[PDB]
Amino acid sequence: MRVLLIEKNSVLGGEIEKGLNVKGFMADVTESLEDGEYLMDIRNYDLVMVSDKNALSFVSRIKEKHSSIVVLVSSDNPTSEEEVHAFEQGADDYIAKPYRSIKALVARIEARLRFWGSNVIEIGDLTISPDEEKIIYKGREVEVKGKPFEVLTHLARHRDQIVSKEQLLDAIWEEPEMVTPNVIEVAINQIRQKMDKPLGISTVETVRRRGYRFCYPKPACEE
Amino acid sequence: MRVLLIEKNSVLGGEIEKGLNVKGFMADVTESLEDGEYLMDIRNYDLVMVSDKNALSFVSRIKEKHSSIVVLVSSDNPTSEEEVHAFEQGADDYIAKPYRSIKALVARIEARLRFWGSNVIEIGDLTISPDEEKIIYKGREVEVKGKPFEVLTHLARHRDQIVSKEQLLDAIWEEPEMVTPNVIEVAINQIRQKMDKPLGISTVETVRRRGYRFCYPKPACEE
Repeated sequence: MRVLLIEKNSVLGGEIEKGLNVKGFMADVTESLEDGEYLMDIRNYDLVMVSDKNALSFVSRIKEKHSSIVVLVSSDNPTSEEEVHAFEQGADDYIAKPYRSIKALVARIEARLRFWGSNVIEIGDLTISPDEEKIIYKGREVEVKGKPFEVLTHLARHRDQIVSKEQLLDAIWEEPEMVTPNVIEVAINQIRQKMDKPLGISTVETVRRRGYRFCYPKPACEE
Repeated sequence: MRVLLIEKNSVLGGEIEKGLNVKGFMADVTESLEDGEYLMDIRNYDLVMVSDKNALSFVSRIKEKHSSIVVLVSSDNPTSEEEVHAFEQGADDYIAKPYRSIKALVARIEARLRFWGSNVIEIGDLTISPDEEKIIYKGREVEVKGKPFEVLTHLARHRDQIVSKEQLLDAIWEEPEMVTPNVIEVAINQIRQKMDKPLGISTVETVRRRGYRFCYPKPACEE
């Protein structure tokens, strides 16, 4: 996890840099959104913090381009106008720039995410965390954010149950996504040729009785 | 949903009372927390807010006695010492008592709770939401957190699956406790009599083989 501090004043970024260090978090200082937009492109950050007034525009694109991320905007003018705009535009939390006491700022970031990590589904050595939008295989952590991984998260949860072709559709989409008609055909034959490879364990059965039946692998129950 | 506003000043708790009401929310004003604690024990609330300063100890147990609830404490003295103690003691958010502009406070309560409504399991007209810890039957929402509640939600998720008797024993009582592999007959018998009463529809199949099997109602299909 990394923290992004978009501030032109290196002095204020200096104190915060040694402020979150106590939590063992990494801090990054940038100038205008341009440096933050170009710097974040090569590296992703868990906490997106920016004290720039044009933050409303930046957080707006960060919320839609990456809603699965935290945003902490600041402002030396905590007025009711910026308060509603911060939550309406798309801000996870807003702190008065003047900083109540540094530890007050980081403290809010700490309670926001201390352990940072969770998982809902767990089968064998494979662990899928749909709440945190994160898939793990063989102990390998991989991020997800697209239609190709969307289905991967679908069977990840509704596993161990019957799955018809219409099931993936209504569980994913087709018309609204302007996808190519009959997407279940190429999407399932490939996802399987791409899933059994990395996992190495089969967990899908094809039958004409209904469609595709997903069954948990050999007893993954602890001995 | 319901909102709880504890404030010794009826004038301030008054404006808020009729403030968020415009959003179509329900709210009640009380004096000391004693009234709120004696009023909430008989009625449950989703948003529990308090402007009392000695609430630190109260809001603290609220998270313990109700970690699945929202907590909004206020304070006419926004000091870094109270802020850290607010998140440390047990507060989801803290607002400077003076209120930025009422609507500003309600806006934060709305964004945090706009639609509020989800369910991981669904079947026919019955709805069950274990993540939020709540059972819904015949369009009636009811909260449960006793010993025989998690067991009901347990078979709700593991629906359409076979489960042995011992599994249930270690499912709710996994930590070392006086389980004595034999009380299951009592817990299962009590659940069967406590589940059919409310849900006039059976959803559990009892079979001497293996143990108890869970499946959706037999007449669920229109046939």
